[PDB]
Amino acid sequence: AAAVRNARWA
Amino acid sequence: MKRTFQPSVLKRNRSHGFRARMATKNGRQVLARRRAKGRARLTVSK
RNA sequence: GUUUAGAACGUCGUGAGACAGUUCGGUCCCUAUCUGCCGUGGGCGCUGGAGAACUGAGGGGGGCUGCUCCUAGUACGAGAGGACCGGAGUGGACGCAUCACUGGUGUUCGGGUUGUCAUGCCAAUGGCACUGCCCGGUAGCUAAAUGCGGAAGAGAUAAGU
RNA sequence: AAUUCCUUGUCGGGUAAGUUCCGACCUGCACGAAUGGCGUAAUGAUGGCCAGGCUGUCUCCACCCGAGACUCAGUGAAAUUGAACUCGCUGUGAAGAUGCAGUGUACCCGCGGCAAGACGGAAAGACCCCGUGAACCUUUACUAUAGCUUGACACUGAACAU
RNA sequence: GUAACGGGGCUAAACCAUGCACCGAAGCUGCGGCAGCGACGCUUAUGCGUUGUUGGGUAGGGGAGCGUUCUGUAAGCCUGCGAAGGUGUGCUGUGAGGCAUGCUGGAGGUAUCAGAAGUGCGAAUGCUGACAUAAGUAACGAUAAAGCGGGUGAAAAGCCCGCUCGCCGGAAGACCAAGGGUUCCUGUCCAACGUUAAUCGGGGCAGGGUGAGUCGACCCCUAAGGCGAGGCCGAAAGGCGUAGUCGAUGGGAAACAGGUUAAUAUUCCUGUACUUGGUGUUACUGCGAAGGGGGGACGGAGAAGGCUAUGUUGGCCGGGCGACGGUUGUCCCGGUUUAAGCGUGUAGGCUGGUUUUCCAGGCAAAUCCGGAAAAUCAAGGCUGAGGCGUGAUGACGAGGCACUACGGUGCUGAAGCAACAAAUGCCCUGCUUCCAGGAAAAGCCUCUAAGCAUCAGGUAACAUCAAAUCGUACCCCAAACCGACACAGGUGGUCAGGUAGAGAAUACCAAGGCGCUUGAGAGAACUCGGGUGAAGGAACUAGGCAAAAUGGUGCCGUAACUUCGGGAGAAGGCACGCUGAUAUGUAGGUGAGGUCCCUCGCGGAUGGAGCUGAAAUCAGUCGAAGAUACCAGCUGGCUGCAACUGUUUAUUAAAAACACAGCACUGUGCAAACACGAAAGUGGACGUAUACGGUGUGACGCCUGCCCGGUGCCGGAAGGUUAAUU
RNA sequence: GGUUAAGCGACUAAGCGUACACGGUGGAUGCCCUGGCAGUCAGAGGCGAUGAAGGACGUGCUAAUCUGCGAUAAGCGUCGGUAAGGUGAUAUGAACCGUUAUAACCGGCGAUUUCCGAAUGGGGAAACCCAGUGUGUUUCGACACACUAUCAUUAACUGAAUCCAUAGGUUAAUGAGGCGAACCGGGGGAACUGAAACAUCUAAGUACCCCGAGGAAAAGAAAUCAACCGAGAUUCCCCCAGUAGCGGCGAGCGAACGGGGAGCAGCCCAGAGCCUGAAUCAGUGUGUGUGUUAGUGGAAGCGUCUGGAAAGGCGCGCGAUACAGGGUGACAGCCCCGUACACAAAAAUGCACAUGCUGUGAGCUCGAUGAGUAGGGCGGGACACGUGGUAUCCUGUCUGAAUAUGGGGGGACCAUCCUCCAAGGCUAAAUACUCCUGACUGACCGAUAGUGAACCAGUACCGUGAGGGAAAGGCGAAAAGAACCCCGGCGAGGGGAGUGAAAAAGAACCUGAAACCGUGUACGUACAAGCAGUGGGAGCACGCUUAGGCGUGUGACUGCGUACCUUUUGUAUAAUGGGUCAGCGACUUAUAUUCUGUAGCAAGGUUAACCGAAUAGGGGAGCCGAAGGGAAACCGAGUCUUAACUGGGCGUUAAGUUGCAGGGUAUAGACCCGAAACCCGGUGAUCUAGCCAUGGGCAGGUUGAAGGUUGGGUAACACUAACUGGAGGACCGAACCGACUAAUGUUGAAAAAUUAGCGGAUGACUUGUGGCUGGGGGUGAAAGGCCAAUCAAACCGGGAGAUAGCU
Ligand SMILES: [Mg+2]
Ligand SMILES: [Mg+2]
Ligand SMILES: [Mg+2]
Ligand SMILES: [Mg+2]
Ligand SMILES: [Mg+2]
Ligand SMILES: [Mg+2]
Ligand SMILES: [Mg+2]
Ligand SMILES: [Mg+2]
Ligand SMILES: [Mg+2]
Ligand SMILES: [Mg+2]
Ligand SMILES: [Mg+2]
Ligand SMILES: [Mg+2]
Ligand SMILES: [Mg+2]
Ligand SMILES: [Mg+2]
Ligand SMILES: [Mg+2]
Ligand SMILES: [Mg+2]
Ligand SMILES: [Mg+2]
Ligand SMILES: [Mg+2]
Ligand SMILES: [Mg+2]
Ligand SMILES: [Mg+2]
Ligand SMILES: [Mg+2]
Ligand SMILES: [Mg+2]
Ligand SMILES: [Mg+2]
Ligand SMILES: [Mg+2]
Ligand SMILES: [Mg+2]
Ligand SMILES: [Mg+2]
Ligand SMILES: [Mg+2]
Ligand SMILES: [Mg+2]
Ligand SMILES: [Mg+2]
Ligand SMILES: [Mg+2]
Ligand SMILES: [Mg+2]
Ligand SMILES: [Mg+2]
Ligand SMILES: [Mg+2]
Ligand SMILES: [Mg+2]
Ligand SMILES: [Mg+2]
Ligand SMILES: [Mg+2]
Ligand SMILES: [Mg+2]
Ligand SMILES: [Mg+2]
Ligand SMILES: [Mg+2]
Ligand SMILES: [Mg+2]
Ligand SMILES: [Mg+2]
Ligand SMILES: [Mg+2]
Ligand SMILES: [Mg+2]
Ligand SMILES: [Mg+2]
Ligand SMILES: [Mg+2]
Ligand SMILES: [Mg+2]
Ligand SMILES: [Mg+2]
Ligand SMILES: [Mg+2]
Ligand SMILES: [Mg+2]
Ligand SMILES: [Mg+2]
Ligand SMILES: [Mg+2]
Ligand SMILES: [Mg+2]
Ligand SMILES: [Mg+2]
Ligand SMILES: [Mg+2]
Ligand SMILES: [Mg+2]
Ligand SMILES: [Mg+2]
Ligand SMILES: [Mg+2]
Ligand SMILES: [Mg+2]
Ligand SMILES: [Mg+2]
Ligand SMILES: [Mg+2]
Ligand SMILES: [Mg+2]
Ligand SMILES: [Mg+2]
Ligand SMILES: [Mg+2]
Ligand SMILES: [Mg+2]
Ligand SMILES: [Mg+2]
Ligand SMILES: [Mg+2]
Ligand SMILES: [Mg+2]
Ligand SMILES: [Mg+2]
Ligand SMILES: [Mg+2]
Ligand SMILES: [Mg+2]
Ligand SMILES: [Mg+2]
Ligand SMILES: [Mg+2]
Ligand SMILES: [Mg+2]
Ligand SMILES: [Mg+2]
Ligand SMILES: [Mg+2]
Ligand SMILES: [Mg+2]
Ligand SMILES: [Mg+2]
Ligand SMILES: [Mg+2]
Ligand SMILES: [Mg+2]
Ligand SMILES: [Mg+2]
Ligand SMILES: [Mg+2]
Ligand SMILES: [Mg+2]
Ligand SMILES: [Mg+2]
Ligand SMILES: [Mg+2]
Ligand SMILES: [Mg+2]
Ligand SMILES: [Mg+2]
Ligand SMILES: [Mg+2]
Ligand SMILES: [Mg+2]
Ligand SMILES: [Mg+2]
Ligand SMILES: [Mg+2]
Ligand SMILES: [Mg+2]
Ligand SMILES: [Mg+2]
Ligand SMILES: [Mg+2]
Ligand SMILES: [Mg+2]
Ligand SMILES: [Mg+2]
Ligand SMILES: [Mg+2]
Ligand SMILES: [Mg+2]
Ligand SMILES: [Mg+2]
Ligand SMILES: [Mg+2]
Ligand SMILES: [Mg+2]
Ligand SMILES: [Mg+2]
Ligand SMILES: [Mg+2]
Ligand SMILES: [Mg+2]
Ligand SMILES: [Mg+2]
Repeated sequence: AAAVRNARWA
Repeated sequence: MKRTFQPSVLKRNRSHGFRARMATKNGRQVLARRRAKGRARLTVSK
């Protein structure tokens, strides 16, 4: 399995 | 790092053994399903 | 910093919560195929083969400047003050090369020393402990060390005469 | 002020220079007394600020020791991939071009490197919006309901006093 | 990057005004071909010099076909003179296609006209299988380290042997439990497995290997808890639970040393023991419970004392006279080991002891326990290390000679002592102390009931039997277990050598075990782990992040503030090596011989030999440096928050958050409130308001003001309003 | 000719491209079926304390596994069948047994039948542990059998409080326990979904859970319907009819009367006689008949040709109540097994008829005629019917009759009239289903299909567990499975040889495609810019032709030319999709309705169930059409509207109906794939959180509380000094535990770690072994944390193909 990171602008 | 599986024969037989399963009808229904499915190993007991 | 989940203040809301209000804490991945770029090779071509030295089409680098001195305390100015032009000297920044000097390093050189082990023992050595810890140090590499560079001069010109 | 929007408020201290810190001021945008107020020794991998020591943190990097990177031998992946005979510029164009137009440049092919671009790779976007989507949670949203509570009847009968 | 003619270039190759040419499209016209449609000429379901006209096309509508599998046609036809399938070639139709053939293959295939569909695939981050790409690139798994000679082999960096080197040594050693299940040993083999090769292996293959009265398990006994006759409850299922019955992680009988296998051993062998039952004999005889009592039987912390394990030194025995100066010496090396059991009962710990008597108590009884009195004894009893003796004229033992397959085998075999130090082990389930006040049962001991008291049974001494069954190899902080891996991770217990050190830290070593399953070169950038650094010293940066620095013991000295404890190791400073002297090895510790005493022993008092051994001072001496390495606090000042130790988002947040002691409010009278449960019941609690639950606040200090309108809560009940019911 | 100069200049291929040839990899295509799928006709619908289902371990000449079997262990006895061969399979071999009937094999009936499992002597972690009693054994150590669970029922014996009694207790007899597919009855009972939301409603009394029974079950013999005529139990089918109705009158739900069929069966008690054992039923024996469980016979061909082989070809025959099929070296009526027909049972058993016993009562007369019930109030449920004006049925609650001179019903209610007699029971058939047995069938599949499984498949494997769950078929006719030689490591692999029709069938074995990867040849390619092709085109190579030149391959050079799909106003777009190949993969099916086409009949058309030797025929029950208008009564080629229409609305000349095909619509999953979720039943506290029980661990070094003693002080204290003491969620710091900072690593050594530092380290510590709390629940010093790498509602299965106006 895995995960994600929203470093992008909100 | 300690994982989810720590072997214990006494605990394993007391939890899923033939006599533990057959004590209740719900476990006895598991045996009926496994007998109907034709499982080679009915319970976890050796 | 903003921009998650934690928490708190003020504020809003009955409340859950909310606030370009504020406070504290809080995971930034990718072994380069292609283009591009910096280097460095292989292949073939250039009309016999081969070894050298060149011409320079073309391309790139480089192009900064201060302060003193002389001109001259002259021109200018009542004075206070104070040059143009031109010529010297000495710096800053930048760049290149170099290690003679000044230094760094020099776990491959020499020495001192702690603990312990070994070489039968003593003595003398060696191993290990960050090179055990230190003191020095050749060559090399290196800068903070020291040499050099920016130009002058032409051609055609900009604005302008 | 963990609270002050205006705001880096004003004054003082600290610095060569302090939007932070410390002391005050009160003008409390929008503090406040057990959703505690103010103080408080000690404690804190607590937050902010200052000083000494200390240093390659930095001015400004140099050298050295190892492990990789490089070469040889052996074994031998991966994400990705429409197909490629996969240059620059200007312009155009589902509006930021290796592929179109024009034009320039460029012998064929490796190796070591750097990551500017291939709107690079990763994951049917978490922000925004939408669906008469989902879920939890809140309440004086709706409709109910467990529970709690009221009375009648039944279980439950007979004297007396008001 | 010229970039505002597409470019070149142009003074007309621009613009303006006239012309005549030419170029220019799938438009138009020619010359063929196909198809749709309209009214005709004859003929017309067909069709004819027809003719006119139309034919871009998504969504979509209409129409006509191809091909695939199957059924009828088809018990036909095609086919070992080569069917289907595959792979080429040729021809043909507007198309989906069709026809034929060469080769492959070796047994099916199927005309025609109808019928039926799992009837046509490039996409769906489609599904399954196969194969690419990156790519011979990354990686080959801790930087603890390897090297050589020899051997085996087809082949050796990796296997075997040997000699060095390096690593661990509170582990990276040894022994277990749990867990695994043969991985153990031997032989054999190198496909696959091993991140390379491999002769090797935890790989393949074939054999062998696990021996118990005493170790465990089983067994007896109970804890939490489970199950649970009857029982209670619940639509059914079922839930709870009594008597009971299970359930160790706990309590209960007994074995040690030596030797031995390729692999097992407190299990086999040797030697020497022990225990519980059964049976028999003999003697003496009150036995007896589903009963009673005792016992089992229990905390934390701390303090020593007595010991042993163990270590050191000396002595003794054996060996050595040194590859290079010295080494017959106070020299060097090695050894100096012995259990359970039995006897003694020691240091020490605990308790007064012994009779008689009574008694509504211990569910009845009791001779026991618990009570009441009286007498008399100055003791007695219990427990317990260790030592010593025995075990043991034995075993073991350096070494020795002979044989032999490097093993080995056989024989022999000296000394086998003392002092000192010393545990975290033992005495100790003790002692002392504290509050938070620290299992059970059975075995065991004792007491009597009923039921026997000739008997049985009990006690004692012999003899004798019996002690079954199961586990036992091996790994067990790891390549064998948990992590997909021969995985830098995790995993409980036991053992605890030397030097230095307070120490189980740390460094170097012993025993023992390893060098981590790809290497060999090269010595770029860059990256990682480190070393050093002129001068400056936080100018860096959000921030002294990181690094550097500090670091020990003794002594001196130490502020604000404080809850008087602290702050405090505050800060700051001084002394540390070696040698000698005091004092040839001191103070101290230990303590033999000897000499007295004993109602006599493991005795007491003297006594000081011999060992062990700081600390200080003085003097000398070496270095730049003596806490020299490793190891090992940076410090101070102001301030916010939280009192504090603690807890928390396993896997980006350890905080000011949560908890917290304390405080207050409120509920709760015990069949308590409350909570879990359709209920029974259970928790609360075997507690009782000095208690419990809920809520908020959050040590401590000083304090906590005003509002009851709103919303809740509490109390009242006259009136208004109001359900079922009648 | 030589020397210069200028111009031009092929030949090079490290490699690459295209074409062709030859291979490798791979297992598609085709062919095949001892496997599946759907059915038809029958049978059989249970097994079990006489120990089941399902297993464990054993058992052979046996090393493993499979299949059998159970210590009598691939088997023993007996009775039949049958027999010349035979000791199950992988799977040979060895050692043997048989051959005319005790080899073997098949069937009937027995014997044996370890251990676990309802499991039953007790216990237990299933295949293990521990007994008691009694009988019988003796080698005095022991040994062998038997019995000993619980509950229900019955009968004995004993036996409390408590005098009898009763409860209770002890025996002894019977019975029940469990397993199993669907169908059936009953007790409980969803949600997703639909309503384009969502409450009533729908889904649905479905899924699921629980209880019980049978081969069927259930229902069942009118207090029923009808309507003034009548019908006459129940069940099932076709109609009636998507009608009447129900319904936020929305979605949707949905009869009955009556008719046509299948099949029909009626009785008993509520009581006594007169008769009498009557009919009938059940037990059982006793035969017959017909099955079942082994079996027997079963017709008829040769020659020649091709070919490895004949069943094929070409000839000439023969059988057929047998030309159903299978096998045999290619396609067999006559080769083989069978098939059609004709036969068979020692023993067991089914079915049916008859008969004998054991029960069982038939008939007649006179009586009797189901009361806390009907009904009612309240609250619900069931009837198509949701409270509505709601009859009828069931009742949680509260009441409560009449009783034949009486009650019930006739869809509110009343009267009248019909009809029936509740409050006690029994009852076959027609109906539903298939775990299982046998035979047969298919415009069903043919190894990615068909069961998940054609193969040692519910296996390997995954998960703690519930549970999930694969991949994998083909040599040839016969293994004749390659003797021997050679290379190699006493290998692997390969070359010969040999076998065979073929090895171009060699076990990596039928056919062997494509992607992909090679070797060879031809051509092109090292000054050349881009979807890589197209139009033109030299040259070279090559095949034909005869010089007409065509054909093939390559292609210098040149004009033109920015992939495909999806989604869009618009994509070369720097928007989505795709590494490639092969295989698979999406508009179907059922019913109804409308329309079109077509066929038949026609003012008619046509049947459905069912019957039926049965695609025929029967059955016209019904359905549509020929007449409409109106709300309806009604009227009618008219009718309604209105008082009435000269009117107006709707109708009146116009052919339909039944098949078949097709286009739509409707209900079902409805073209395929995809949610996050909701609901139901289970599995998880071997991880983690808390708690419970029982054990363990915490080197070393400091600080020095209370208290105590001894002084000083006080009248005594207090106070003070010294010395003892050893207090603490005390200090420093290893083990141990935590995880604050930074670096590395992030296709990890590791799906959270390592290195250097960091905090705690006698406690609210830490740890071992057990135990307990379970999913709207747990647990939580509280973060929405944790509850098996998953948590704002775990996991598994089911509803389920939820739904998806979206892609
Ligand atoms: Mg921030
Ligand atoms: Mg940060
Ligand atoms: Mg970081
Ligand atoms: Mg980065
Ligand atoms: Mg030099
Ligand atoms: Mg150096
Ligand atoms: Mg030595
Ligand atoms: Mg070293
Ligand atoms: Mg120097
Ligand atoms: Mg100039
Ligand atoms: Mg000039
Ligand atoms: Mg000018
Ligand atoms: Mg501000
Ligand atoms: Mg200021
Ligand atoms: Mg301030
Ligand atoms: Mg406030
Ligand atoms: Mg308050
Ligand atoms: Mg702070
Ligand atoms: Mg400082
Ligand atoms: Mg290096
Ligand atoms: Mg790949
Ligand atoms: Mg490109
Ligand atoms: Mg552009
Ligand atoms: Mg490269
Ligand atoms: Mg980069
Ligand atoms: Mg909207
Ligand atoms: Mg023209
Ligand atoms: Mg045209
Ligand atoms: Mg067919
Ligand atoms: Mg062909
Ligand atoms: Mg063949
Ligand atoms: Mg299809
Ligand atoms: Mg390589
Ligand atoms: Mg690469
Ligand atoms: Mg590499
Ligand atoms: Mg390694
Ligand atoms: Mg070697
Ligand atoms: Mg070492
Ligand atoms: Mg093995
Ligand atoms: Mg081994
Ligand atoms: Mg090999
Ligand atoms: Mg092995
Ligand atoms: Mg023994
Ligand atoms: Mg044993
Ligand atoms: Mg023991
Ligand atoms: Mg119970
Ligand atoms: Mg019971
Ligand atoms: Mg135990
Ligand atoms: Mg104590
Ligand atoms: Mg000793
Ligand atoms: Mg010498
Ligand atoms: Mg004593
Ligand atoms: Mg062992
Ligand atoms: Mg061993
Ligand atoms: Mg593993
Ligand atoms: Mg551990
Ligand atoms: Mg350094
Ligand atoms: Mg410096
Ligand atoms: Mg310096
Ligand atoms: Mg700064
Ligand atoms: Mg720091
Ligand atoms: Mg301080
Ligand atoms: Mg502040
Ligand atoms: Mg975290
Ligand atoms: Mg953290
Ligand atoms: Mg608080
Ligand atoms: Mg008030
Ligand atoms: Mg109030
Ligand atoms: Mg076929
Ligand atoms: Mg809806
Ligand atoms: Mg039956
Ligand atoms: Mg026959
Ligand atoms: Mg009646
Ligand atoms: Mg009633
Ligand atoms: Mg009602
Ligand atoms: Mg109404
Ligand atoms: Mg209504
Ligand atoms: Mg009603
Ligand atoms: Mg396959
Ligand atoms: Mg083949
Ligand atoms: Mg060229
Ligand atoms: Mg072209
Ligand atoms: Mg498409
Ligand atoms: Mg694109
Ligand atoms: Mg893609
Ligand atoms: Mg029609
Ligand atoms: Mg008919
Ligand atoms: Mg009719
Ligand atoms: Mg009219
Ligand atoms: Mg249709
Ligand atoms: Mg549809
Ligand atoms: Mg502490
Ligand atoms: Mg502390
Ligand atoms: Mg934690
Ligand atoms: Mg990093
Ligand atoms: Mg893993
Ligand atoms: Mg500490
Ligand atoms: Mg929770
Ligand atoms: Mg939150
Ligand atoms: Mg989790
Ligand atoms: Mg939910
Ligand atoms: Mg599920
Ligand atoms: Mg559904
Ligand atoms: Mg779906």
